[PDB]
Amino acid sequence: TTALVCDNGSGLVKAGFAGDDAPRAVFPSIVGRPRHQGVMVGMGQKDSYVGDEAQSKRGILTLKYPIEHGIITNWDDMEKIWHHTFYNELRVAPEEHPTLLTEAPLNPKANREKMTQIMFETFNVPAMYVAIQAVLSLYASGRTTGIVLDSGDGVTHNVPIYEGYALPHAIMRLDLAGRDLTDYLMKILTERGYSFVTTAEREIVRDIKEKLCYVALDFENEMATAASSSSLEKSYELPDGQVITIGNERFRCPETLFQPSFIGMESAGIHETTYNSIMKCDIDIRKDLYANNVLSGGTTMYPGIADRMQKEITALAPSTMKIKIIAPPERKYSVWIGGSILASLSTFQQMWISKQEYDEAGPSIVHRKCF
Amino acid sequence: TTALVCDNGSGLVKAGFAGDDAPRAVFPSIVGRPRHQGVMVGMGQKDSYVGDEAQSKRGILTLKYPIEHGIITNWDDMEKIWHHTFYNELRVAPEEHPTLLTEAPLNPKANREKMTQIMFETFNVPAMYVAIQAVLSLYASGRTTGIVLDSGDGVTHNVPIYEGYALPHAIMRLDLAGRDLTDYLMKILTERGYSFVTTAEREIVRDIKEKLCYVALDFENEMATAASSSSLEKSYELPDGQVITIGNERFRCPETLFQPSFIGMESAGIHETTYNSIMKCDIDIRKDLYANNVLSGGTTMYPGIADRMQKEITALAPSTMKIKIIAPPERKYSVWIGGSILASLSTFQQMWISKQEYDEAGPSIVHRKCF
Amino acid sequence: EAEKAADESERGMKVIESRAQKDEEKMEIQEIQLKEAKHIAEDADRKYEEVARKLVI
Amino acid sequence: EAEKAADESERGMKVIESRAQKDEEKMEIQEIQLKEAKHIAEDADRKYEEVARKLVI
Amino acid sequence: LGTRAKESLDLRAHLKQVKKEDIEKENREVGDWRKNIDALSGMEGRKKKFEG
Ligand SMILES: Nc1ncnc2c1ncn2[C@@H]1O[C@H](COP(=O)(O)OP(=O)(O)O)[C@@H](O)[C@H]1O
Ligand SMILES: Nc1ncnc2c1ncn2[C@@H]1O[C@H](COP(=O)(O)OP(=O)(O)O)[C@@H](O)[C@H]1O
Ligand SMILES: [Mg+2]
Ligand SMILES: [Mg+2]
Repeated sequence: TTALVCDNGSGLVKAGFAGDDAPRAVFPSIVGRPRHQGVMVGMGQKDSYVGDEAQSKRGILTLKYPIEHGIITNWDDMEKIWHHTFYNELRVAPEEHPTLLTEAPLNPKANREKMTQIMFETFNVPAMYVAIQAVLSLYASGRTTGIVLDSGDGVTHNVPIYEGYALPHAIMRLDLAGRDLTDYLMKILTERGYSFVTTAEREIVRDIKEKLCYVALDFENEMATAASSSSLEKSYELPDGQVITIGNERFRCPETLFQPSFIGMESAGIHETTYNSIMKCDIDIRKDLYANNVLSGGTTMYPGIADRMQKEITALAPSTMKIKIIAPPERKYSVWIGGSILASLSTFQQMWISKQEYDEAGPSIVHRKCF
Repeated sequence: TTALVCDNGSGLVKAGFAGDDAPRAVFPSIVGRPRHQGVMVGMGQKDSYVGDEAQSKRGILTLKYPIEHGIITNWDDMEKIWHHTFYNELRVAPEEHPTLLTEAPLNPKANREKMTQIMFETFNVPAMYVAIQAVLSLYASGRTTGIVLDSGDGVTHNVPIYEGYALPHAIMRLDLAGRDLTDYLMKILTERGYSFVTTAEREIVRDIKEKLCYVALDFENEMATAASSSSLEKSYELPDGQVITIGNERFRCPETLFQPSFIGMESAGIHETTYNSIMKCDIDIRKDLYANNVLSGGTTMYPGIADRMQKEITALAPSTMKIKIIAPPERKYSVWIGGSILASLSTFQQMWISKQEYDEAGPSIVHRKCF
Repeated sequence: EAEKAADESERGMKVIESRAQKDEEKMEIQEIQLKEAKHIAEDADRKYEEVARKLVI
Repeated sequence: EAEKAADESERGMKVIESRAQKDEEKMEIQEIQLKEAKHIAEDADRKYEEVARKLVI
Repeated sequence: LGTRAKESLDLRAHLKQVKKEDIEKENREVGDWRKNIDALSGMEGRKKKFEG
């Protein structure tokens, strides 16, 4: 039979059968209970709208993501999300399909063990396998080397790989991602008068960020230009009218990636954690990693980031090496495409964690040889 | 058995069995004791004529409404009105019929508790339920969202509802209604020479208001036109002859709705309390409320109000949203039609306040789960 | 009273008739516009595939 | 007779209003679809210009 | 698009169906009853009792 390549993510759940080009169903991972009282009788009001249904009734819900930073903080809601994904968005019972979840690097063990225990006890799948979210993104590019920066919505991690041999001592995981950029944008919008507070209006700020923000090639020059002319002010129409005008908030929101001091984080930007991740590698594979830097994940879709990052790394790196940044147009679904490719391989067909194996060793089987 | 859908109202009591299209008996709610001496013996003169009987002998009575502004100020008279409604206008003993009263929002608790205590002790009904007068008017329109402006004769209230979830923090109750318009019309008629003082002549002024007054589309232009031409002066024949001619009093009486400063009230008109009630709602359901504005209640029957209100709200609201005002031709009985629909539902059949429940918790049961 | 009510009811009926006709007109206009939109979309899609091929080469 | 005339006019009015409301719903659907189409157009143009830049470089 | 339109239309149909059932059950079944007379023009019977 065919395998189910699910990809929990944090912000958008992407799923679909193995062997295709794009995920079959992509929908936000939010579960929102209603918060008001409700007076109409017999309206058929449910107790929790999940997935894309709660992005249409969000006016009277309190949306809450079940995955904070890679890790899962609310297991009941995550179980509800998985149940919805299997039964309503794909309509395939899990009793007859292997599953291939994905997990960020350096995550707590208990999260992974609980994930496998749920998949084997509640949904009762035949066999499931957990894979690191960066190796898949490297599969999708058709490479076999390279250092991949997978800046998702929950957590940004940077896994270097050479000739198929991952370097476990050079993984640099940073917890700045799309959600913190949304919060920072929502916080700097208040400097013009627009106040978004409700958890429903966070979605509106996210839409503003997606449609308007861009990464500046040079920050100081853009700050000077936006403060003199008015060629940058782009307007946007809220879900009820009252258009708003975003000035130099456009390139200040995604600039937080390269200067995490804006949101008070100490660490260095995504332009310098990649160079540090390279320098921890051996001295003889640094040229190949320099030449095959891969971008993935949703947050790396800002217009103009593949040039800013290349300029920064070229500034840091030695002058002789060639710096090349691979930015495929299908960046958002790169991890899932790689997952489909991996699940479609014949050599991989014996790596699944078969159910009888789980029955013999318990949920701690995932840390064992079947990784 | 069938349920009795009574609707106390203030000015017209509307009642009838559940499941029909129109109330069976509609009659003014006035109780008038005779005031003169009376010399004929054996004429069979009663001590209080209630309902529609006192609108024919009103020449020698002192009519007094038992409901001032939604609240009930004279419980003995209200009990008399209910007794008349049950026994003479419907001729069904209340011992064998559930009842569904209606109550304005934000009313004193003691009024509701006394109402249920009367219905359970004096008339001894099997089970009664109290419902907010605006949710029913939303039922009758066949919608499930929308903000309903129910401008009755006692009190005008504006309850917004979305997807069946009422928003309790956005109810704007204003005490200007048809009765104050009658008093203001009676007060401005004195500018031509016609003086109505007796409580019986208030009914004549009410008839004048119903048959002649209309809401102007633009107030200043109408004031200028009525002061130059004479195309507006419509005449009306009193109950004894001596026709009267109403000039620019025609559109000045119902204009008080949009400018409550005429009768000295501070608050804003019904055109601006609706917009304020909308703006208190969440930012994502404002479009739906804009598109589904519902009118109900008797006082919203003035010829030309559904255009003036739309013009005013379109002036206030953002230019992109579409403003639509639902004004069904059966406006007056909208609340009662909705009450019949609600009482006819199967899902609602277990929400009644059964008598044994009242015996166990006292009259304070109404504020509890059985709302 | 009945005859005046009949006149007004026919008034409202005719008003709704005319409004519905206008709406049908707008519906068909938006319909042809939507078809044009779909065709533009397909053309853009083909161009996209083409340019991707060129860039890969 | 007049009452019956009024009733029939009412029947016509109710049916025609049902017609008009359905047409309006259709119009709103067409509006959203047109919006989506223009959105497609803009994103296509942006990506195409990007790939043009990369091609030339 | 078609699925969402179908769902919204079905919801509107359900609400209007409930309203229409409400219309069906009690519309004129106990509706307008004349309960009047022909004014009895040919009645030429009078009375000579005045106590009542
Ligand atoms: N076109 C875009 N432009 C800018 N940011 C985007 C765009 N699309 C998605 N994002 C950001 O990326 C996030 C989605 O990232 P995604 O790759 O789905 O995370 P995950 O790894 O959990 O799947 C969104 O929250 C959004 O903030
Ligand atoms: N055709 C009409 N035109 C103008 N005003 C009216 C008309 N019919 C009723 N009214 C006003 O509305 C009042 C009746 O309102 P109603 O809806 O019966 O109040 P309630 O909510 O108490 O039932 C009357 O006092 C009258 O002033
Ligand atoms: Mg990811
Ligand atoms: Mg009322």
